[PDB]
Amino acid sequence: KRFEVKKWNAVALWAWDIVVDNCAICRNHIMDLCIECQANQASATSEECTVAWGVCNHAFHFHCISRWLKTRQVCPLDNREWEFQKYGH
Amino acid sequence: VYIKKVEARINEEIERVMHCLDKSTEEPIVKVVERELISKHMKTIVEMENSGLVHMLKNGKTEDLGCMYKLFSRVPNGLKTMCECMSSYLREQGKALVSEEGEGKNPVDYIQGLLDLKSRFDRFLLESFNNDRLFKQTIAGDFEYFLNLNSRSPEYLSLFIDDKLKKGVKGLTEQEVETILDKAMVLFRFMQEKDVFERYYKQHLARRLLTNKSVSDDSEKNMISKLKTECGCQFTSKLEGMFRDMSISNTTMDEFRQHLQATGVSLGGVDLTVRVLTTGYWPTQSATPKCNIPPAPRHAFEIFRRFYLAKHSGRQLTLQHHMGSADLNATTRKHILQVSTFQMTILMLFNNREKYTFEEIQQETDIPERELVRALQSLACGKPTQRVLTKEPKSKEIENGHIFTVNDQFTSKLHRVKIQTVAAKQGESDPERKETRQKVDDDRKHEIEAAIVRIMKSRKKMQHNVLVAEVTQQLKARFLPSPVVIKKRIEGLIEREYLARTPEDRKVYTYVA
Ligand SMILES: [Zn+2]
Ligand SMILES: [Zn+2]
Ligand SMILES: [Zn+2]
Repeated sequence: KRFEVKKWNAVALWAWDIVVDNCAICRNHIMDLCIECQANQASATSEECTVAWGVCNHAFHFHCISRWLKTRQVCPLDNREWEFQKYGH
Repeated sequence: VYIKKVEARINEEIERVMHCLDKSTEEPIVKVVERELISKHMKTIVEMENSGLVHMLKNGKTEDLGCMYKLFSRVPNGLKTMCECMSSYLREQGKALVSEEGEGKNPVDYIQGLLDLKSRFDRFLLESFNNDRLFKQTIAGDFEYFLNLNSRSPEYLSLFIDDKLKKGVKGLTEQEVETILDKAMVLFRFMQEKDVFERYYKQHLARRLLTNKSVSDDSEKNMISKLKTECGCQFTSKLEGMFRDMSISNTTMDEFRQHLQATGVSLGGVDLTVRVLTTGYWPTQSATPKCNIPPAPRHAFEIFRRFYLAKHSGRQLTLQHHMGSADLNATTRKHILQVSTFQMTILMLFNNREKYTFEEIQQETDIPERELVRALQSLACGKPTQRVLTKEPKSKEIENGHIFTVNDQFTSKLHRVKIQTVAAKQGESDPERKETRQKVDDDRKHEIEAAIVRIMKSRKKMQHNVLVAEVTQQLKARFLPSPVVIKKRIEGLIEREYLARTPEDRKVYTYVA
């Protein structure tokens, strides 16, 4: 051949079993609102109902784990202190 | 020359009064002499014209500044107008420097000039004003007032620090590097809107760590120390977590290579270098791109995906293309090219069959829209005499039916020639600026809500505008209060539980969970 690849420097991103189809706290989805918001509008009045990403690569609705912080303080699928490293998908 | 003359007059008057008159003899004499001379010359001699205060400061006359400071210090309200005029000159210079009208300014040069001006003013202060507190306060206030005039000032500071950190070709030794870093952090001290600064610093960290390594290997840590001491125990810890994640990635990559060497079954896996990162630390590039991966690379990635889905059962190895690089071995000698994971698919298609066009690479490739054209022009359009992908229809604009060819280009004097079309002159185009502005707006939106839900759970309640002052004071060192944004966002939480903050019954808030 005329051109051949010798080295590769790909970067691999990983995500845990967040279950994009069932929120691990509310069991609706990784998007499309939550149990306490339901309808899309539901008198939104600004604020937000996006996805929250932790330091453990877990994803839930911001509302779900914001409320869950009052029940416990360690991400339910593990035993790690939950951070708020990202907001939204 | 008037200041020297009046100083001599004061000296001779005090000498005469202390030698030719009574023992004390000096309080009313010196008071009235000052009130006549300085209190009348103060208003007009420093601002009118013909080498007053602004002109004697612009040219850099240290002795004039020192003697003016030592003379006007005796009379009250002299330092006040001195600092007022100095602040006016500083505002004029900043407006002349922070001017936004006109495109084509180098951010690194702009930050270098601003830091040079700051260092010059600091040197003048130290040499003449004897480190007076009033002058320092006035210059700090002037810097705070004039620096936040533009919203791309922290971005330009981040670009300057990235340029200084990528390679220490200027100032090889450590003393000048330490001094310039101290000056840079001092300049950053009198700056607002720290959120965009942190965001762009993290983006620069991602750019400098996901590219060729061995940039400083110790000055990066010096800079983390500086930011920790300045910004605080906040996001410098998150950058340390990012560095720990990078360490995990490299230690696991070499371990997996060693395990594959023992197996002796790594076919597509040759001299590979796979980095494992976490979603939270590094933002997704645009939309996680996808396209036909060259055969050998594809196999390597599939084996690595098996390794991650089995040992760390759960790690979803998502494929992407807007990151990384590669070394393409071409072949009169064997010169190795370089592809930044963008031209690999197009060149592989060329290897499979030459004489292709835009339609061929847009039909049997399933490649994103614009990042494809960016790589296509990085390969052919606007390329110096090192062309690795030539075309017959020589034109600036990109057509559809254009055939692609290859050239020798013996100008490369080595076997490792790279095409660094990316990371060009800082253009900071409108779409990327708008999207990062929206991202930082959402960042502020969560930053205010997290603070209000973390603080107010252990605090008192507000009636109309009590707790908003506290929440703005807590974020005073972060960014602007944005009263309308916080007012519109605090009233959205009433729709559900956990401190609904009832508007009509604004007398007692639910202190529950
Ligand atoms: Zn949920
Ligand atoms: Zn919700
Ligand atoms: Zn977790």
